[PDB]
Amino acid sequence: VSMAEEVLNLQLVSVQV
Amino acid sequence: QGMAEEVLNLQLVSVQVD
Amino acid sequence: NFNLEHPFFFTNNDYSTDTSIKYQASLPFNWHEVMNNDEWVYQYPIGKFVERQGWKIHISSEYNSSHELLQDVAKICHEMRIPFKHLSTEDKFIMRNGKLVSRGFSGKFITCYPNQNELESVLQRLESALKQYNGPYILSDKRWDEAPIYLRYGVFRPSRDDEKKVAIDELIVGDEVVKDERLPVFKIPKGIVPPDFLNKWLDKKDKKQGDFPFIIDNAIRFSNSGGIYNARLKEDGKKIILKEARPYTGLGFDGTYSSEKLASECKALKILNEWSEAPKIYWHGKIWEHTFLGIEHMKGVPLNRWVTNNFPLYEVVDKTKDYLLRVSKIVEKLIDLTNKFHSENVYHQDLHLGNILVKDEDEISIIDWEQAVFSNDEKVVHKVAAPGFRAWRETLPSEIDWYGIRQIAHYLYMPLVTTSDLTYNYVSQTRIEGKKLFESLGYTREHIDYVESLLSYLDSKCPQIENISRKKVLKPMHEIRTIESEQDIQDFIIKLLRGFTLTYGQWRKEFQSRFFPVAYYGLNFNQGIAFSDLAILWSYQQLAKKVKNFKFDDYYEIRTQVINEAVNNFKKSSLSGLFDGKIGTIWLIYEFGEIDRAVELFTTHFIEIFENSQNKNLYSGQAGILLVGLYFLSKGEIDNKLGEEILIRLREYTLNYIENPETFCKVGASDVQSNDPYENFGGLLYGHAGVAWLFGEAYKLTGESIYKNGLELAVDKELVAYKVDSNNRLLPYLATGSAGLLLLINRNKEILSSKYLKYLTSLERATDVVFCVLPGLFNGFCGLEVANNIYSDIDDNFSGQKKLIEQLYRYLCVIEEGFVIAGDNGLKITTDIASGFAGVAIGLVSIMDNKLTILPQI
Amino acid sequence: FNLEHPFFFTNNDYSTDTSIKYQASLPFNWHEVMNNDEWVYQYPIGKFVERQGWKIHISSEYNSSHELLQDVAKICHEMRIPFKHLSTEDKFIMRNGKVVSRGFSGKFITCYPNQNELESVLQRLESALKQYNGPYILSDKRWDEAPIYLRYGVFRPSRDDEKKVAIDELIVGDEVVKDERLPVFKIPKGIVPPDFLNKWLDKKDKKQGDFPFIIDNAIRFSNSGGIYNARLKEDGKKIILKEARPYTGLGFDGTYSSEKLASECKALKILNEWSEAPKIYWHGKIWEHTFLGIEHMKGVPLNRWVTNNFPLYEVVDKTKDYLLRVSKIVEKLIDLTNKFHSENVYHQDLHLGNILVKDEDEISIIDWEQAVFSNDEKVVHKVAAPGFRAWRETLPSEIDWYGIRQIAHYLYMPLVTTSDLTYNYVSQTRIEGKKLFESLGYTREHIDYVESLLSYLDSKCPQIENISRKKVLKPMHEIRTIESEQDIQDFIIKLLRGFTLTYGQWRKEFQSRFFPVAYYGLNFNQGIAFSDLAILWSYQQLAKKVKNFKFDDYYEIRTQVINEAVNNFKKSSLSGLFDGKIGTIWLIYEFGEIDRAVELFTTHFIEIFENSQNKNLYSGQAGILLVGLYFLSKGEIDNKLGEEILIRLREYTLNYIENPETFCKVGASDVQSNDPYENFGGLLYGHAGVAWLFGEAYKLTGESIYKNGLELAVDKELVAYKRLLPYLATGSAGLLLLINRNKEILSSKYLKYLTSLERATDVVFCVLPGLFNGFCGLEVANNIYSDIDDNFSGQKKLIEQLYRYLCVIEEGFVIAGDNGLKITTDIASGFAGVAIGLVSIMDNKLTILPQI
Repeated sequence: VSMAEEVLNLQLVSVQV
Repeated sequence: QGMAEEVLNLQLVSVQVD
Repeated sequence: NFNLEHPFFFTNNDYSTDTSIKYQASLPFNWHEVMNNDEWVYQYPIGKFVERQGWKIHISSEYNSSHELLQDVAKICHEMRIPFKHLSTEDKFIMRNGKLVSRGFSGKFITCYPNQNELESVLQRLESALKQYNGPYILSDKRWDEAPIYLRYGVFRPSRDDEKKVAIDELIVGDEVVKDERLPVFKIPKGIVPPDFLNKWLDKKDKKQGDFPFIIDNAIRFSNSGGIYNARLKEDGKKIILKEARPYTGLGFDGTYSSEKLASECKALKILNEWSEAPKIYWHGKIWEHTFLGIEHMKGVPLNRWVTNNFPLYEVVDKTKDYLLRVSKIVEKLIDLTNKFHSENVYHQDLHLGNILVKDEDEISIIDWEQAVFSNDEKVVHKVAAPGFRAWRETLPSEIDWYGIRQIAHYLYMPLVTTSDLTYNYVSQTRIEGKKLFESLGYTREHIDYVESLLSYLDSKCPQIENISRKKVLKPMHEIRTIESEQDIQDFIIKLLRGFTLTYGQWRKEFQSRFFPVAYYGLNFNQGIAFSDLAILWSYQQLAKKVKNFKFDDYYEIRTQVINEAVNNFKKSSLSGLFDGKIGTIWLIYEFGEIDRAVELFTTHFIEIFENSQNKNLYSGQAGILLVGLYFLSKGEIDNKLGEEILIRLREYTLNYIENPETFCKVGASDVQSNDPYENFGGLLYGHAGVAWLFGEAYKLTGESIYKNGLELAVDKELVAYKVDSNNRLLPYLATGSAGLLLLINRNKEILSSKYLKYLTSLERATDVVFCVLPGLFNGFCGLEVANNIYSDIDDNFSGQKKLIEQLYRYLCVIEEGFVIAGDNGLKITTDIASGFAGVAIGLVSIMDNKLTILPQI
Repeated sequence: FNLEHPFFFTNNDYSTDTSIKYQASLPFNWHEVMNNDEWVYQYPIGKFVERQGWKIHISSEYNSSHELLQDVAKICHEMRIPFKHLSTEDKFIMRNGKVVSRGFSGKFITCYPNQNELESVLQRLESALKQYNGPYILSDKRWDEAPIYLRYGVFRPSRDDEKKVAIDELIVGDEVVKDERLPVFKIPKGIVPPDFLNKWLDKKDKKQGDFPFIIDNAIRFSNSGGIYNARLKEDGKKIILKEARPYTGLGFDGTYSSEKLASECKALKILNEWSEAPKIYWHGKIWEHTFLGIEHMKGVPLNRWVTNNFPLYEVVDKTKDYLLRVSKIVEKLIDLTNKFHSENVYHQDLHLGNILVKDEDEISIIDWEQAVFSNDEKVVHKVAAPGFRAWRETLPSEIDWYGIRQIAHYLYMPLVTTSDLTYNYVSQTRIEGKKLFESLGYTREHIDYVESLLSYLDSKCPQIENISRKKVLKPMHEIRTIESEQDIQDFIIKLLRGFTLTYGQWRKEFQSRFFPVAYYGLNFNQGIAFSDLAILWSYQQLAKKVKNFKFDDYYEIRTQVINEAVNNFKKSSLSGLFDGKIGTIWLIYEFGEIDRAVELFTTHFIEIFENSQNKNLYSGQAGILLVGLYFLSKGEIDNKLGEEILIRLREYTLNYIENPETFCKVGASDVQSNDPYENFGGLLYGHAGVAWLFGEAYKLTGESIYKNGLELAVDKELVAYKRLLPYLATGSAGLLLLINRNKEILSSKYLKYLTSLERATDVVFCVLPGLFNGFCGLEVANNIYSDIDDNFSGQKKLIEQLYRYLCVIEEGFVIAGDNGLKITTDIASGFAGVAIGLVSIMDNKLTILPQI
């Protein structure tokens, strides 16, 4: 635990195949 | 038990206004 | 009922939310379910020919077995080819068996329509396949067999193209048509031979085994199963009032019939058989299938009649003051007896003016104990309540009676309890208002302190709860302040106008039909000066112009939008016989601005709205047209060619009025009240002093010899009704007379002789009442005060405000800074000319400049 | 949903809100004003609330929502901060669900304090709540332990003495920044935070046993998770994981997505010994969210398998061998369905995307989030695909069997999508697919095998009573051949009869429009695309082809549509041909009141020509030019009005000849919902409508100017000669329509391709039933200008193909609307969408567009 990485990886948006 | 007139008198309106 | 009713404002018929469990059955092929007018669900077999005017079978059922009887009867009819229909939802089933439903249509649940050549294959199947049956008795037929099966000769589907003379519910035998007998007794119609297998059924007959030992004498209108009537016992000669409990009818929203309600009243009045009042049961018996409950009637009057007969309305009425000894005595007797019956765990749950009976020497009596519950350990919401005696947020059965006693004691203190269902804790208005009311009449300080102390003692018994009913914005006032200067008027005006963003936008956020809410009588009316969404904003215009503060919020787009919704309402009203014009709308456009279209509309629609009037009146006839018509020619807006015909009608109306005055002036001696009944002929708007107003304004315009004679005739046509009968109960108001004829005399005071002006001082004491019930200007309170000092020719405007506003503080509910008024039948908030905001807006704006913008003064 | 009305569509007028509401006690010197049906604002009276301050968003779960609302109200009433909250339970479910956007989540309580009384009210709120854990809003950081989140948001609108109102622009200095609702907490530019909040923005914590995931892509961010792949550091196989943020994602019942993924974990833990069996490689809760990664097998979803393996054309299916594959995969489905019915685990959601197929026709079942572990209740099917919803709260195992029955009937005939509308719709597919599988020439053994399989799956379906208010809709079982013209009139009188039924059903529930419309065009009430009078016009034309009317309501509607179709010119502002200003005038022209139509055409003609910002046949000047050309051919106007129309049409084509692209823009080739930059093929939205204009212009006048532009337009449409879009409006059948219209005009080189696109447009199946983007538009153009009497053969083709889309009501038929479900009648897909084809196929007129 003890991390804020989950909220700061939750938007990247890529590929449409 | 078995009377049938309690429906057959219930239609009366008359007048009872004071 | 109350939960289906939209809170705050009134609502139209199109508010069926229908949040319940629907009634429906499974459809096979060769069949289809069609939807009727939101109450019935009709199913017919396709290809099968359905006839007209056949022997309809009606089936009734109770609440718990409703689903099983519906499914069984539907599965019987789907196997055959008999057309089929039934109720839509559960709420319509409750409404078809409620207490307020008409007894001509009660319990009709399934009305199947089988073939006229095959009934014996239908009726025995419906008898044998139903098994368990617990249905009520419809007031249609005579109970075919034992199962609730009823053979009414009614009407099927309407006539086809091959069958002429459709005559819905009118065809019986042949070419002639007799109306469908909606009498509750079964009656075979004139003609129609019965089938051979039904002639043996329609003989029946049975012998006698008793003759119900209580003789009914007279009666009044029923509700669903019993009614208000009087009877006499067979054994003793004492007067008895028994109640009729028809089985499986009179449901509330919960599954409670009237039979267990009268059983609860019986079990309450058996144990209550020694405490003087609340009489015991003389006879209780289940004869045939109905239930009867004989309770004797004591000599007394209801508390509403006692309030209206014993209250200081005038100085001459109730001499030597007193009245607080009587009020304190009857309230103390109420408290003592209420504490007496709160020992054996029995209560009332319905306190009302008609439930408390008083008699000679001020002895109370309590009746109508049908809602009593014998246990007090749960929290229940008040199910059925009088208009003004409803609880909030599931109070206990212990203090529902205490809340009712508190409300009736505040009615006895000062009678305005009727809006307590709208605003929570409304009695803080009546306490503070009645204190300064009784401080002005001259009642003694120790009696006022005694009644205030006992009233606070009941205020210590009401449960102070959190107010959660979507009415949290409606709060009472504890800032009852005197009027000292003009700032104390202008702050009242700016707050009263500032509340309209709230009370207008909240009507916008849920309703789109009208733009302003109205009363229940004037909800359908949307044009003219009686009930319109235009005259309210018109009155708002001069009330904003009469004060310095501008009250910005919303004036441009609404003032443009009212023209757009009113332009298509000049074409009658799309349904109008006599109110097609209601002219004076052009006067509102003249006050609004852009007179270039108002003159064109006045010249366009003036002639066709005159010949269509039949019942001659200012409102329902053509007499009120000429008052507005003379105004434009006095102002100089029309041509003399148009005005010559108007003056010709002015001259022609006087000769018809003075030739035969009894052509349309029928008042019927007694008071006409208002609204629809008793022909509404008291004076002015709803009466015949409007033509006296016509004669006054016409003679003020131009001088004619016949105008004064017709004016004196119209004055004497109301002056013969001089029945002041030692003051007043009666119907003084403004739109029914008294203040209106005072206004007529004070208008043209320089014209009439001294004989009419001599009557003015003796009717001034008649119209100087200290209390009225309604708050409007037509049939309310402020219509008196706007007419009292209107043409005094002296600067007493501040005295008029210091009278009117302080007397108006009793009808005011505040919306967070802004005040608002409940109208006629004051349970619902409203704003209109009749009883609401505009009834005091016109009063304020007329009393501060002496203009009276209801009607033109030239 | 439950609030979504059956039968027809509904944009927003049935917000019934039959649920427990949210409200708080109101003290004196306060207020409660109604906001836009979702919030109730409470503010103290005479207190100066400011603008552009620090808001606080308080979020909570469903169970303790009432208690937290009462606590926040009771701590906020005695002090002077304005306060607002949600209205009812249904709006709370809508704001905390799976379909709602992730930027607006958990918005329960938004108080509006001041700058000076800020630290006190935050510490008071933290010490007051101190519990009731809830959702994490994707706007801020979680202050303290209670769900308290401080967003520098938007306040009350600007005062009259202040300027630059600028709603949701936040006005930092003189410049204003767009308040983007990004999921990451991003402080906007400028704005110095206060001193007591400066120590809160930098509370960074150290690292720990960090997750071995490399997230590469993101496809499906709905509200809480996503359908998105990742990379595993240890196992070389591809991993796809799900994200379960706590207390978000809800149905109408209080079931969060965390226990849904827990149910998927406890299902796929015991589903590990099977052939497909996507096992849980890692399960655990990190920080506060819950993650769950499962293995992904190589394959394609069943949409792509059906659209790639089905005999649409006569050349794509070689040596048959398709029903054997269908029988193999249905047998595998039956065996694997009976496989997991022993250990008391079920699916409760059978979808096309939930069935994965690979090489050698091996099935694979995924998406087990709605599994159940007990079969002894009668719960209702809560969440379902559009076409796979059970009825009347039946047993979970036979809900799975109903899904298997519907997917097998999709595999037999791909028309499942309206089975939510008409109960037992699969009988239509079972009847109809046999008549074409005996027409393609498939083997009787395979056809009898798949029919025996479909009869076997019907034995395990719960044939029950139909109580869903859709007892009006029933399937057909009298689908017979067509061998006489009497078949045509007693079919078409049924199609006439079926229209007043749904008209009365629509008017008994709505009062806004007169006829139902599809969603795409529910608000549209003009033109010959989505209106209320074009359908009645097609009704009148098709009733004129029958010897008797037998219409209950036909006169007052006729006299009412003229009154309600003349005030839209002063209200609407959308021009063109379809849903345009002149389309209604064209409708009034073939309606009666010819003088009124000519007066309206002479009145509103110049203002609608320069008001078009596009030049398409859908919404552009080409439609106005077409209607004016038709009026010039009819002779209803004068030469003074008709002179400048040709001059303005010449300016439309001289730049078109020199510059053929102009408004062609990018080369898109898709349609989907037909808003975003269409495939521009064919008519309507297509690039080839100017060819129809040039053909109708050279029919009337004649010169070499229009012919060169006509051939250039045909060549510009001809660059798409290569597909899976043979439709009428947006597709290749419009080119066949143009060439059949102008066969004598175009040369033999251009007529050489007429025999080429015929085999392209001779498909035996289309999904939608309409004429714009359905099946009927192909068949109405297949014999539109044959110059021969094969009208009865055209009817015997089109109606026998149209039997698969019919649902019977009374003694009449009616067309299922767009996307299969939610029945409607318009020109796109409805009664009119077959009625125009029926009235056009036997008259060779094509009453959509004239022949000069």
